[PDB]
Amino acid sequence: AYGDSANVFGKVTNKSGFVPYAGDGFALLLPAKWNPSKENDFPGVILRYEDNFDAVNNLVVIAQDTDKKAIADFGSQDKFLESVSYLLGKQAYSGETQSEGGFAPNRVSAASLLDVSTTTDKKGKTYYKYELLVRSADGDEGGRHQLIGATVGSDNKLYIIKIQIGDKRWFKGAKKEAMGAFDSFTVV
Amino acid sequence: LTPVDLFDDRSVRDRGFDLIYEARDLDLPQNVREGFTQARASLDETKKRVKESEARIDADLDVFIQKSYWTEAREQLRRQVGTLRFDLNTLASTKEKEAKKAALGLRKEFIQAVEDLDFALREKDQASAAKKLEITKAKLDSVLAAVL
Amino acid sequence: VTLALDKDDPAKEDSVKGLRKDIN
Amino acid sequence: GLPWYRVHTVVINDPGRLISVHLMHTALVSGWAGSMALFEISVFDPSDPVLNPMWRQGMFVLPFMTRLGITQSWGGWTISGETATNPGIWSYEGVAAAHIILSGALFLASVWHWTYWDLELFRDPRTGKTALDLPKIFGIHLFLSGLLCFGFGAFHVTGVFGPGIWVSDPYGLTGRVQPVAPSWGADGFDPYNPGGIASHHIAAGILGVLAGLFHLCVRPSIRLYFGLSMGSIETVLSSSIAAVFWAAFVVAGTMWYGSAATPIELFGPTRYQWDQGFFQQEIQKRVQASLAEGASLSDAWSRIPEKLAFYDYIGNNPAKGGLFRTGAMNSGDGIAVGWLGHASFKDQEGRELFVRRMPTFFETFPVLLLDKDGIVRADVPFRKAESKYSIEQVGVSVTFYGGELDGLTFTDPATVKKYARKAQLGEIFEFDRSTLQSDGVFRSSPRGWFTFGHVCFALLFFFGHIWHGARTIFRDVFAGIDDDINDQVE
Amino acid sequence: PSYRGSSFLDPKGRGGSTGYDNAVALPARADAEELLKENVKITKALKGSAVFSVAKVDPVTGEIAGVFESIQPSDTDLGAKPPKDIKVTGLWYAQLK
Amino acid sequence: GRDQETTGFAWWSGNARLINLSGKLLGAHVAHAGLIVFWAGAMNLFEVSHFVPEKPMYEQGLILLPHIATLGYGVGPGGEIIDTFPYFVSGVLHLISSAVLGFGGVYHSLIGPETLEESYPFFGYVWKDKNKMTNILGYHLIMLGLGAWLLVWKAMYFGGVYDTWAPGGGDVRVITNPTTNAAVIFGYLVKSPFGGDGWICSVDNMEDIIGGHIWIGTLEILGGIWHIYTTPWPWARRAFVWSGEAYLSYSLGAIGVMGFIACCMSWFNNTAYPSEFYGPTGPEASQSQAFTFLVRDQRLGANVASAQGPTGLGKYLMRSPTGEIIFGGETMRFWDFRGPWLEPLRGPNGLDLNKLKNDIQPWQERRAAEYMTHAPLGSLNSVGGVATEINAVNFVSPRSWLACSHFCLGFFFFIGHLWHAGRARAAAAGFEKGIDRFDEPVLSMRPLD
Ligand code: CLA
Ligand code: CLA
Ligand code: CLA
Ligand code: CLA
Ligand code: CLA
Ligand code: CLA
Ligand code: CLA
Ligand SMILES: CC1=C(/C=C/C(C)=C/C=C/C(C)=C/C=C/C=C(C)/C=C/C=C(C)/C=C/C2=C(C)CCCC2(C)C)C(C)(C)CCC1
Ligand SMILES: [Cl-]
Repeated sequence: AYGDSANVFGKVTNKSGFVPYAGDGFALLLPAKWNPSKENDFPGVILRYEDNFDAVNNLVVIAQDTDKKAIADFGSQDKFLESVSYLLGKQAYSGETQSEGGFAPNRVSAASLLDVSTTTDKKGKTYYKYELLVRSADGDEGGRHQLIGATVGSDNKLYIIKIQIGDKRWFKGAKKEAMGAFDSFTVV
Repeated sequence: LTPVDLFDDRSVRDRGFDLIYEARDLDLPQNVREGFTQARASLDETKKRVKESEARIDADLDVFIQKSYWTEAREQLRRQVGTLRFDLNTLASTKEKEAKKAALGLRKEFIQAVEDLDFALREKDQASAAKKLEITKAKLDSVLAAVL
Repeated sequence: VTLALDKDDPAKEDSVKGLRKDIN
Repeated sequence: GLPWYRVHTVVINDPGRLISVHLMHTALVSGWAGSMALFEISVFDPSDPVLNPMWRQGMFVLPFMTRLGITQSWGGWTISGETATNPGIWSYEGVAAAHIILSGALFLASVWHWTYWDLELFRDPRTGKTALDLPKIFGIHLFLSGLLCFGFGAFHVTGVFGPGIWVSDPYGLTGRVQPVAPSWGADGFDPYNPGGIASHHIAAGILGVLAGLFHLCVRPSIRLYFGLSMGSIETVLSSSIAAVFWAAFVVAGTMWYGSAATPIELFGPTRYQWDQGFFQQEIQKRVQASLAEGASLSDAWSRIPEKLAFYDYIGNNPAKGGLFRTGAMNSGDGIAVGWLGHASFKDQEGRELFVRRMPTFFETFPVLLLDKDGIVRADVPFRKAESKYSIEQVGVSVTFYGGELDGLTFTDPATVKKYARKAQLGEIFEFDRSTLQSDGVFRSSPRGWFTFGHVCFALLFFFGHIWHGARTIFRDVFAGIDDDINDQVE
Repeated sequence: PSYRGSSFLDPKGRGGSTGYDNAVALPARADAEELLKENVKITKALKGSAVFSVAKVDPVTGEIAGVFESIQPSDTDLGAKPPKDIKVTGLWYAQLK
Repeated sequence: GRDQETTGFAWWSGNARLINLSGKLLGAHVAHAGLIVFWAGAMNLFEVSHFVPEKPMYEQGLILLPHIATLGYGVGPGGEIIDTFPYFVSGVLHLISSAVLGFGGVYHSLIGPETLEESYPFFGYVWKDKNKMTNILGYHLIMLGLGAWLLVWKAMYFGGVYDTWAPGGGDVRVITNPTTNAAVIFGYLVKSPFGGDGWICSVDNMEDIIGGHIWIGTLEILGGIWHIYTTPWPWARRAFVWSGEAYLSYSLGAIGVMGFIACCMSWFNNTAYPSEFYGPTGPEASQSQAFTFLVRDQRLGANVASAQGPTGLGKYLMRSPTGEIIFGGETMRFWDFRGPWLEPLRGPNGLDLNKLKNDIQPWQERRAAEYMTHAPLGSLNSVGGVATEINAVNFVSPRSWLACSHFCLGFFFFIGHLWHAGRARAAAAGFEKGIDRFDEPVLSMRPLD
């Protein structure tokens, strides 16, 4: 029981709302109110934090070993997302339906790509950053916002970040936590 | 078991999508959130909508009056016209101080013509609303010959 | 492949095998 | 006159009618014991003692006869699963008749003591009024109590003259009535030792005789005569009601927690055996005993007894029941017919999967399939619109080992979800919902029903201790307080 | 179309797209002979036929009206009851511009 | 001061000592009227000092500034606040007048005469004098009548008031044509209070509000002159209790209804309580959500008319139980909502989806998205969501404070009615101290009642 004084009348140590993280080969600023989840959704998960309030709001990094050195070697950004389309999940309902509203027939979920970019960092490597809104037939959370970013590191390993935020929480302030984590993602 | 499907919607944010997301984050000022800063900062976007507002008045409002469509003429005067009061202050706040009183004086009587046209459209008086509209278009051209 | 300890951990986790000697 | 709740206090003044009114209660209790044992024998199904035993069938007082040696019947059948060549007189039906014959004998004795209430024994000498010498009366009955206690312990339990008690293995497989030896070390206070039961009733029987000889001879103190109100027949009632809820918390406590006096072959497993993985660990201890010596999977899972896999099942947990889910445990999920195998789950990456079992709290519980290291890999999702752990995509197949489905594999995503939802309930079994027209939702064992009565009785008898202790200390002010009682303030 | 959507949930909480897919409150007979109303919630769309008859023309305004007659299926309760045929008659109206 | 045994009232009911003390009772009211003006001065300047212009008026916890904004002092088009100095003058003129009211309230409570009956016969009153009570009742109706003409003069002549239904967006509008039609003005009063009527909480334009205050101004000037020159008729002698606690209880039941009315007025109405200043109503924020996701999903390629919900009613547009095309969802209950951002999209046959697929204006989706994140749900410590929400924002709507405070105040003053009307009817009858014990009236009744 080491005796350190209580912080009476003292200055705070963290009002940023972000915690700096350093895994293996990457570094990012996690949302400070999020906590580690013991879930492996995908093959290649290193860390996966989720929100304390609801488990829909979460992020995950994925480190796949690859044979290619640049992210342009995976093709263009449109041809890249169709390869890594497993990030958005799979429709486990192979039932036939035409009564869900705002969807194609037999589709109970429809991802919609809203933004792409080709931003880089001070090392020179370009990233493929994505912004989706995945709606469902029940329409939980008012939809789900996806923030996918991917790059290949200096060890031929594909690092993919995916920040998922429910749309209900998105306009209520989880855009600041997600975009601040999404811009902070740098693979060294 | 099938994967989810994508859709090319990367141009909806270019048109109109990220507009209700700007009106819901409580870090922006409300003049940024209500669309008030963006109207004051870009003069041509007000100059676009004011010429659009007279296109809804000089051509689109008389048609509902001879066919006596009142609730489509009450709200013709409020839907896209519903920014014209805020717009005619921004276009009049770019002038000289003796030109602004000439601008805001003409702008004040065009308000008194629309609010008299609204009351004419409220008691369904077609002989008055067709007469109050010609007064309204004359006071409209007097403001728009002053602020632009 | 699997020990009897880490077969009763993912199935019950309240197991008397899994709870005692769990300082490791 | 009297109220309705005060009618039985006509007996508080005369001891002859107190004999007659305890005799009528004793005739009704043993009259229930024989009548309930006749009802349970008339509905008991002794066909399968391995997979439809007595606690599975709603038998409540039949595990109490079988606990103290009565294993045979006048229908040929036994409990261990063989034919009785000589049932003797102490069958189940002989004891069910011995309580009814005693019920009528105690009935006639109560009619005698009701008419011949005015016995000279009840009037003390040289005052002539009805009086009872409650310190010596206690010394008589404590002497008889320790004499029966020592008799039950040295002769009945120890098998010197009587038959013995039920003793089984730790895992409820090999259980008989055999004599025990008393254990006089520290081991006799382990309540899962049956030798401590015999060593109890010898030591507590001898001390109860020696204490009985004390209270026969040594009259009480005068200061302790008034302070405990010894001259009233109700200060013995309050202290006896205090004795019998203390006992009923201990009795229902050891029934619920399990003891050597509550075997699981008679009363069923406990809820702490499902929670702590008691049978699951042993089932895995015997598979790994066979895979290490060199054997196949399907040849190792066949070596597990079908009775051991039935203890590892949530429907035989006594805390998976309901207060008004009435009847046998077979009325809930059906009569168990055969063990249907051991469901082993593998996905398309060749990795084993383990269903997270339903905890005892959960009425419903989502099915999860975890890996070796404890990470969820597959589930039956609630939302199937964009899933990432569905059985369909992960590719979960299920293979059985042993049982009725031995060496059979199911890869159909509808079939696998059916057996994944049965594997959270424990080992997989085949029932019949047509023999008893079963509801579909579980019941509690007699281990749970006995505990429910004997804590509700032990709690209502706390209030009766409070009421009758108050009526002795405040006997003088029962009908009201005095008129000049205003001296108790300043 | 199906009268309820695929994400409709019955009183026991199961449905087509969302839901349990079994009777969870009956854990011993969770999946059984009752797979008609728990295992598949059928959301297949049926077809109906309608007969329109133009009765009046106002060509100076481009307005036409008439009488319609349709026959369509009712509802299948997500595939739990046979749908019944319903004959709907009445009027209609449009504007040709 | 005064004690118990000279009055029969303890310390906890000691304002009942000055029932028959006319001058002390006058200083009791004038000092209390100082407090209402003092609070209105102090809480105004508290809200001017804590006003931040780069935040909405309803987000800042302001309940008095929206009342001065509704009069149109210092507001621009669209509810934009031009200057805050008109709100500052209203705070000081109450804070200075409170010292004047505080002085004469302290004066008549300490130095002024105890009963002003024999020295000042114009102000003196006995509670049983039915002429003098109607005389004082007539004086104050003329004050309420001339107070109601202040709102009419300020709307017709002195700059106008804020009209949220104005063409071109809401701003300050001189109400040149107030509605003096008795069939329209007295049609609100006999309207049912239920859904689609809302008694007088549905008054939908400012011309009925200002024209209705012409009626309430003239009738109170005329009804004041009526009570100065009349006494209550013999049927009114027959029905009322004529004590001072009775006259209090009459006022307590009248004002406890008025607390319930202003509870439902501020919760439902958005004309006299404009949403630019008070925030969206309960119905307004729930209708704003369905409008927000209807515009969100038209742009994401979906026919919101043909879109079927999971129940089969229609996810975005359904039909009202009287046949109007309304918004779908659980907000079918608020289909009779009208709003100045929503009514431009609404034709005769409910909402017009031709007008709603092509002519959604960018200012309407600005404003309706603001109203969705400022729904009048919060918490007691001002969190600002549903009860299942984390501490992110700091918001409870003023409508949520105005309705909840005035239901509680309206409920207790109905209890104060039941207290004092029971007591004054019993104290005039003589048995408010208890049963006489000599002639107990139950003992002179026939048993087996
Ligand atoms: C001597 C005659 C006799 C015999 C041999 C039996 C034998 C039997 N009875 Mg029956 N019975 C009898 C008389 C008899 N009974 C009478 C007179 C009654 C009416 C009161 C009953 C009522 C009865 C019922 C209601 C039941 C039985 C049952 C049973 C069976 C198991 C007994 C058991 O587990 O009890 C366990 C006994 C105890 C745990 C004893 C509790 C005594 C406590 C621990 C002592 C506390 C007080 C003590 C004085 C403390 C001081 C100790 C020391 C200091 C001296 C067994 C076949 C059961 C059965 O299966 O029948 C169908 C059953 O349910 N009996
Ligand atoms: C401590 C006493 C005790 C205990 C633990 C048991 C335990 C058991 N008995 Mg036995 N039984 C007993 C005394 C006891 N019995 C007595 C005294 C009788 C004679 C009436 C019987 C007669 C009897 C029969 C005939 C049967 C059982 C059965 C059962 C089993 C199922 C339990 C059940 O359904 O509970 C039901 C529990 C409840 C309904 C909860 C009771 C809560 C309170 C008491 C309700 C009262 C509230 C209210 C005032 C009642 C008014 C409602 C009105 C509509 C009736 C279980 C092993 C059954 C079995 O499986 O046999 C094979 C069976 O068929 N018992
Ligand atoms: C060994 C247990 C025992 C014994 C011998 C007594 C004996 C007595 N009690 Mg006490 N009592 C007890 C336990 C006991 N009580 C408990 C556990 C409680 C808590 C509930 C009470 C609470 C209590 C009160 C509050 C009062 C008594 C009174 C009395 C006296 C009259 C009883 C009477 O006329 O009932 C008459 C009863 C009836 C006519 C019908 C009762 C029917 C109920 C619903 C039970 C149904 C019977 C059921 C079939 C049997 C199952 C019982 C179960 C334990 C097996 C008598 C001296 C009274 C007293 O002291 O008088 C001065 C009195 O006022 N008792
Ligand atoms: C709005 C609240 C209010 C008001 C206006 C009054 C007013 C009055 N009460 Mg009541 N009273 C109240 C609340 C109130 N009371 C409450 C809450 C209780 C319960 C605790 C009581 C209990 C009570 C009792 C028991 C009695 C009264 C009595 C009186 C009267 C005589 C006062 C007196 O002699 O005090 C003298 C006290 C002082 C001089 C102390 C100093 C207080 C001064 C007035 C404070 C002024 C401060 C202010 C800032 C000055 C500004 C000046 C201006 C120039 C700016 C007076 C009219 C008495 C009565 O009935 O008379 C017949 C009486 O016996 N009151
Ligand atoms: C009745 C009208 C009314 C209304 C609608 C409001 C509404 C509001 N006020 Mg205003 N206020 C009022 C009266 C009112 N107040 C009064 C009378 C005062 C003078 C004290 C103030 C002084 C005031 C200040 C100084 C401030 C506000 C603020 C606020 C805002 C938040 C309030 C809050 O968090 O409360 C929290 C909820 C409560 C305190 C619950 C109140 C319950 C009371 C205490 C009764 C409890 C029952 C209890 C048992 C009885 C006690 C007596 C008993 C012990 C004998 C909100 C807009 C704040 C704001 O937003 O400023 C911009 C702010 O700073 N108000
Ligand atoms: C602060 C306001 C106020 C107060 C307290 C009084 C008090 C009084 N007035 Mg005066 N009066 C007032 C304002 C007021 N008046 C105004 C403003 C006018 C002008 C319109 C009048 C005109 C007036 C006349 C002409 C008369 C009175 C009379 C009376 C006396 C008896 C009233 C009565 O029992 O009504 C009881 C009311 C009823 C029996 C009517 C039935 C009420 C039910 C609820 C139906 C109401 C329907 C109505 C259209 C309202 C619908 C909406 C409602 C549900 C909210 C009493 C002294 C009488 C008297 O003796 O004076 C000399 C009398 O003859 N008053
Ligand atoms: C304008 C309204 C009004 C007026 C003028 C009066 C006037 C009077 N009342 Mg009445 N009364 C009213 C409203 C009113 N009352 C209401 C609304 C209620 C219901 C709650 C009552 C209940 C009531 C009772 C029960 C009694 C009186 C009594 C009295 C007399 C003396 C009161 C006194 O000295 O208080 C002294 C003041 C106090 C002791 C302090 C009380 C403070 C309480 C705890 C509230 C604290 C304020 C707190 C912030 C509010 C929280 C609630 C909020 C959430 C809404 C006097 C004739 C008494 C009397 O003699 O009858 C004739 C009496 O016994 N009144
Ligand atoms: C005469 C005689 C005889 C006969 C006898 C008999 C026949 C008997 C019977 C008896 C009986 C037959 C008895 C019975 C009893 C029963 C009882 C006693 C019961 C009771 C019940 C109860 C007590 C219940 C309770 C309860 C309730 C109410 C409900 C639930 C819960 C409880 C449990 C609490 C002979 C011939 C042999 C010979 C000799 C003589
Ligand atoms: Cl909804």
